[PDB]
Amino acid sequence: TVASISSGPKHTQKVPILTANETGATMPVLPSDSIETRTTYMHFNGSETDVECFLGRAACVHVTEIQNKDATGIDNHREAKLFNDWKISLSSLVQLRKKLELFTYVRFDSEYTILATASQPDSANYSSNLVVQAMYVPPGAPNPKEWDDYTWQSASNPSVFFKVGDTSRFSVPYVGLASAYNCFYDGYSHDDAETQYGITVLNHMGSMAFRIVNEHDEHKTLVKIRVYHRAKHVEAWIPRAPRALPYTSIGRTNYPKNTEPVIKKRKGDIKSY
Amino acid sequence: GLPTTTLPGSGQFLTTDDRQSPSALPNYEPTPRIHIPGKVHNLLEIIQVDTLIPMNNTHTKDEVNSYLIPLNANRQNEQVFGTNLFIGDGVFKTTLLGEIVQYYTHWSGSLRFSLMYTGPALSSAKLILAYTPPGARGPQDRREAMLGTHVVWDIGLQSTIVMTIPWTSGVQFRYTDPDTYTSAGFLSCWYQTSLILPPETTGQVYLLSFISACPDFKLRLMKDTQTISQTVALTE
Amino acid sequence: GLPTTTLPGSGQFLTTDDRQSPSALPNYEPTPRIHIPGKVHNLLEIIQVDTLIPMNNTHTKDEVNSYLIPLNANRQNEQVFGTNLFIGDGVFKTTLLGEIVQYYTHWSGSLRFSLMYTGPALSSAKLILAYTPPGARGPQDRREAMLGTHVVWDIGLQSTIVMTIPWTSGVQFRYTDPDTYTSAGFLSCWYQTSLILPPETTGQVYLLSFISACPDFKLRLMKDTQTISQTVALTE
Amino acid sequence: GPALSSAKLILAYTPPGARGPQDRREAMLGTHVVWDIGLQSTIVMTIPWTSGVQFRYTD
Amino acid sequence: GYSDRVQQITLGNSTITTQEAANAVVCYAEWPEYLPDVDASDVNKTSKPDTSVCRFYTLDSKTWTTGSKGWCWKLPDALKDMGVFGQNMFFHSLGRSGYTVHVQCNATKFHSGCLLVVVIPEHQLASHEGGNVSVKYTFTHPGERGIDLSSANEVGGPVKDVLYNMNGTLLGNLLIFPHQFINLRTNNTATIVIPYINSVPIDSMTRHNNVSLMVIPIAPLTVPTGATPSLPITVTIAPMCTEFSGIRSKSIVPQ
Amino acid sequence: INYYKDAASTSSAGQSLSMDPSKFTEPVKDLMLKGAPALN
Amino acid sequence: INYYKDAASTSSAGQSLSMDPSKFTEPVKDLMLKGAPALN
Ligand SMILES: Cc1cc(CCCCCCCOc2ccc(C3=N[C@@H](C)CO3)cc2)on1
Repeated sequence: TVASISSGPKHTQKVPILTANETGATMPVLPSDSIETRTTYMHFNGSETDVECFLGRAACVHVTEIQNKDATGIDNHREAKLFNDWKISLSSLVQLRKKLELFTYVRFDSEYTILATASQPDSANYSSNLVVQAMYVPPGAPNPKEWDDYTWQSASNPSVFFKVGDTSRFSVPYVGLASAYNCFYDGYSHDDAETQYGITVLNHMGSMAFRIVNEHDEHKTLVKIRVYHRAKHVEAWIPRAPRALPYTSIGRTNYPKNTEPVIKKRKGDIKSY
Repeated sequence: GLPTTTLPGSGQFLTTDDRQSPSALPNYEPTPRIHIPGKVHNLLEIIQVDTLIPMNNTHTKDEVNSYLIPLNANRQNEQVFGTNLFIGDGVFKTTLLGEIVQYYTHWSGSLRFSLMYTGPALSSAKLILAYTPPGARGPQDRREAMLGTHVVWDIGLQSTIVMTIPWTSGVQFRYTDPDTYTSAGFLSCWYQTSLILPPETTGQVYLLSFISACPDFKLRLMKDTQTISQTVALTE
Repeated sequence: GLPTTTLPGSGQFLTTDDRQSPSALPNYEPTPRIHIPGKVHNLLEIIQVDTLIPMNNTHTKDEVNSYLIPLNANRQNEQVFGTNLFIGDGVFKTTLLGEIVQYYTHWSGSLRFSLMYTGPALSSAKLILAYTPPGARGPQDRREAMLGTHVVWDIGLQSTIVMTIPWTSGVQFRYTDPDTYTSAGFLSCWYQTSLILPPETTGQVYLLSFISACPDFKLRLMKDTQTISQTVALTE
Repeated sequence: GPALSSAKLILAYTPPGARGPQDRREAMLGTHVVWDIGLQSTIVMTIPWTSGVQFRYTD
Repeated sequence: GYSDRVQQITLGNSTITTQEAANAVVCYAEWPEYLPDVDASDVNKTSKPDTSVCRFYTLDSKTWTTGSKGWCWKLPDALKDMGVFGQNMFFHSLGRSGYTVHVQCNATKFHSGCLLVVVIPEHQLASHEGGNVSVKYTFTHPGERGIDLSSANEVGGPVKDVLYNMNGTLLGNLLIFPHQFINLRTNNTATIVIPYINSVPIDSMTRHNNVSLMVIPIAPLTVPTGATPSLPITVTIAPMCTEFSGIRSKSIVPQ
Repeated sequence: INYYKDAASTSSAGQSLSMDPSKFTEPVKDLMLKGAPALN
Repeated sequence: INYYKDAASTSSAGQSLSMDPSKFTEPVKDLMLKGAPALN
């Protein structure tokens, strides 16, 4: 492939460099339209800019935490982190979010990796070996109330059991209701005067519940869960302007008030180098 | 039972590896795809669309006005604007090109810089745009500027002029992030003759300026952008 | 010894994975199969059999009577019953259809709603059944109702009427569990003319109503049902 | 008008049955042409035959 | 003698002529078309009013003055009240449509000024409150009036800051969306053909707008000496290939 | 070799090697030739 | 590839792709045609 062809002096009536940008086109002008060039080859394919590659590496999408401790006398397991739960989403953390929102609709399979590490902040004789159980609780299915409810039987709901310190990995097909996931949605769930605006109403994916299977030892053990997400088989439509201001909320476009100028001011003139 | 040996790296999680995994939802059938206009396949497809450069960066809070390069009637010989070409920083940095370049470590290729004139139709002007390849200082006067890559632009019916910064380089890749060794030059613009307004007309006229990449362009070695960060996880 | 590397996920137990295992009972011979009528292969086979809907839900303890929709002689213009179409909740919820839908997260397809009349043979009646697609409120009078999907039913020799709620939807799947965005409409029924009883006869007559799914139907993404739970393991 | 002036007009035909339009919004919902005044000096609007009965009296 | 410059668009019973065009944009290089069966889901036969809905509606005019910040209309909202298009809209459960948008602004060879005319698929607005405040319905359904970016923040309304596109992105990059400029010195109209863009084959026309049309002054209007300091901008829009499905009772929407 | 039955479980996809910027860079209705005048 | 000798040790079975609701939806002795009268 040639990156530049050889081109010499020109004295024409045919001027490729004068255009009318009002038309909305970006005319494909090249170095050889306005200087004299020599042949050179590309030596490159643009492999690593493919959208599959761009969205295809694992990104941390969520960090939660649960603890193993005596539940005796706990009136609210959920509240004691005896078993936390997460509202599956892909915008709570922003590195990956800005990347996805370069597109309007996106379609892909997900590969999740879940790393779990334990901490024992206060005096323990040892490090126990805990097994985590993460359940998929899609919307419409009983959601766990205690850390050892009938729910955890999970007879119809996919669940994975792995050890703290290890990693769990599995992959979920594209579960969207439509043909693509909306990265943006300028609508409502119905014509209500006070219903919420945005996509919050659209990515009704449900939540995922984590717990330790082990009963309690004499000390307490903090287990912190990190969920990583990798898109595989990516398809993206309609590019948009990149995110400039900071994010404030999952699912709304809102930016913070009295934010700071995002364009760097010159130290000098327009004329400055 | 077949005998095996495990190598160094067993059990590691590399966020960039690509392997098979069990599906959690065995046998599930995804929604059919329907057709949607606009599919993107490569980021190289989109960095060829031009977008506006806030060249007039001299303000103090972001404003629509930093997209406008002003022009003065009757000045002769003088300089319209100047900038270095660190596409990952400075004026370029918020443009779509600048914004994507920042997802990669290295870039190579030609850039297309165009200026669209917005003055009254009955006015006229001749400007010179000059690209100064690495190695010399930003030009200080047109004489200096005109000895490097340049285009005399004659403002006419055809409203825009497309200047190309041809890839001039020893090393075949430059870093996006400002490197010296790897630096690309300067871009300046001066009156060639001068802007002239028709009667009954007055004041400043402005040029809009765009930047996009030529088909020439290469970007490689993906990394994280300095353009976005956060202090606590967001919630709904 | 062949060199290997283990990946992330090694040692995990995913309740949904499908692999081989050693048999604990090597060489055991299972009892021969004999023929048994009734084999089921797909849950889609059974949700097409219709079952009764406790439409008359207004009681206070479960009774045979909540399966009976009453009809009054001589009323004109008025409304016989109304319900939304959240097949995973409310009247639908205990029906076989409702009961299976609850094992899945998403459903799509047409529903078949039929009414069998049980009044004396010498009586007569004309009813209108109306399906109101998502976007409007439950109809408030027949005029409103008759502008959407409807069937004038003439009570005759042929005892049942089968109304179909054709799949009317933007999005190709709806959640079983009550979602707004995903909601399916309303179903209402009104006197078209009115029920008329023969002489020597009196009181209320009832309609029985059934629900089953058309061959159209799709259910996907299995999950756990809210319809059953427990607090301690059972024993013998 | 002078050559250096410019204008955009809308001409609207309202078929029998409605009143003479009272504002452009009303006018623009019937047969209309946006005319852009340019080099080409004249605009030709056609009142297409809109009618139940195939003849009308002149009177 | 054909120029890129003169054009005629006839759609239904209405025609537009421009003698000073700058080509026309067809979003994503695709022209509006009806919904194919292979892509269909709802089993209902659809209604295609054709020429009674696919004609040109001219919205009320705006006034560009030196202080203007820009205006924003949403589709199909802007047309919610135009003739039979609008009736069909409130009466069917689902509908689908593409449009031809023609923005008009003429001046003289002594004026200067340049507007950006852009179509943004799925333009989800931001609340000026920050945090996770929502933008109420009424605020994103201005109707033919559209939203005036130089109007004041209101409560439950969107933010109207132009350098941020009403969503946290920079004005400068709107050029990645199908768009066309109106530069008084060149141009006097902008025309964009919009194919139907959605993640579902057909949708509700009232709970979801699928494009915002935005007209933004970028190079300020500058009139000749002692000229009146303003110009009107007019927007005319025509639904094209419209289809409605799931007819019934007639939606009632807030406010 | 896929070891698993479902398609979601396969590794990353392989390069589009599609690449056609014209839907984004030249969505004009009447074709523009480089070198010919923009506005005729 | 089965690694094991016994049939119980193989993975899950593969979709019936049988599907015939008529034993449940139309177990009538004399065949009913849709469109013809139910009771003659
Ligand atoms: C055990 C176990 C646990 C699980 C979880 C199953 C995965 C379900 C999650 C489905 C994917 O979720 C989303 C959510 C949001 C988005 C998304 N939001 C927009 C910004 C873009 O994409 C995409 C996928 O499965 N088995």
